[PDB]
Amino acid sequence: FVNQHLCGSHLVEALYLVCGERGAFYT
Amino acid sequence: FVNQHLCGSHLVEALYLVCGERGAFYTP
Amino acid sequence: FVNQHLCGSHLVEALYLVCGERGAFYTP
Amino acid sequence: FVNQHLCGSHLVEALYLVCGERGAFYTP
Amino acid sequence: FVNQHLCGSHLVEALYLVCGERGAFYTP
Amino acid sequence: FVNQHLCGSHLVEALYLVCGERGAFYTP
Amino acid sequence: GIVEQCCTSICSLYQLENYCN
Amino acid sequence: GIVEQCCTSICSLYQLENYCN
Amino acid sequence: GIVEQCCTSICSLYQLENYCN
Amino acid sequence: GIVEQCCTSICSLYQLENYCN
Amino acid sequence: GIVEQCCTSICSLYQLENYCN
Amino acid sequence: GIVEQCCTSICSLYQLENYCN
Ligand SMILES: [Cl-]
Ligand SMILES: [Cl-]
Ligand SMILES: [Zn+2]
Ligand SMILES: [Zn+2]
Repeated sequence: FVNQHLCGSHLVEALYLVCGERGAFYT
Repeated sequence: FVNQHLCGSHLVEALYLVCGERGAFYTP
Repeated sequence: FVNQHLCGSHLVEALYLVCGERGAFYTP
Repeated sequence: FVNQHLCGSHLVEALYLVCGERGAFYTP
Repeated sequence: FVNQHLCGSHLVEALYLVCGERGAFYTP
Repeated sequence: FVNQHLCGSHLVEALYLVCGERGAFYTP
Repeated sequence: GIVEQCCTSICSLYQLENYCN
Repeated sequence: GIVEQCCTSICSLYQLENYCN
Repeated sequence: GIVEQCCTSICSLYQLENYCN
Repeated sequence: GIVEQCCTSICSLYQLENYCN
Repeated sequence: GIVEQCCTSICSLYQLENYCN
Repeated sequence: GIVEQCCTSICSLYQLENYCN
């Protein structure tokens, strides 16, 4: 589903800002 | 380090696309 | 749905370009 | 400066997420 | 439609990365 | 070359907005 | 508002200019 | 998942941090 | 075009590369 | 300005919020 | 090209519009 | 790390894919 694909792009951008030095997992 | 900071933003965006359903682990 | 939220993200990017040195005010 | 320009674009994106319903002023 | 515009934004970003030195032609 | 890469990413986003229905030809 | 206006239908550059200082 | 939670309604910074390490 | 092909079902890297010069 | 602060060094969401309304 | 023209000094929308087909 | 490898020089798609799970 493209809508989840596009949302996920913004989610990883947000997590990049939020998690900072902690890092993250994403699938 | 903002040079690297902005690059990292683009890197995560690129990995998101490249990795597809595999996903990734990211930590600066 | 998060459509408004995702759109808003693109909107402020576009406004940043458009407004140039003028700058802008944005509130959702 | 283009590097300040690119940086500002990212700042606005970030501020959009951070500031949320409060909105923001931005000055290039 | 708005969703199409947003999708297009991401497609151009994706093609920028995938096409590399080859470049591209994008026409809505 | 990374700074030029990052710049190009923002340039194609800018052109996507500015060019509208005309579209664009991007050659590095 | 602006979400109302520009996330309902794509705004022209002129319409986006509305939000500039 | 984060998609089920944060793509169906807007996630706060607080909710988003639960997917950090 | 690419919007019709790629904005409902996700396009892979291979599929996107088809649109390169 | 936000540029001198956050384009030369990384600004956290907490440092960024200083520039909100 | 556009990269030479617009990656050290900021190009205006007018300048960028030069690269539309 | 990926920043050292890919912010000093442009990583190809294949180089980026090294950092997938
Ligand atoms: Cl989107
Ligand atoms: Cl950048
Ligand atoms: Zn988007
Ligand atoms: Zn950037």
